[PDB]
Amino acid sequence: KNYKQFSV
Repeated sequence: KNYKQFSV
């Protein structure tokens, strides 16, 4: 959904 998820 144009979604993005990142670990920081």
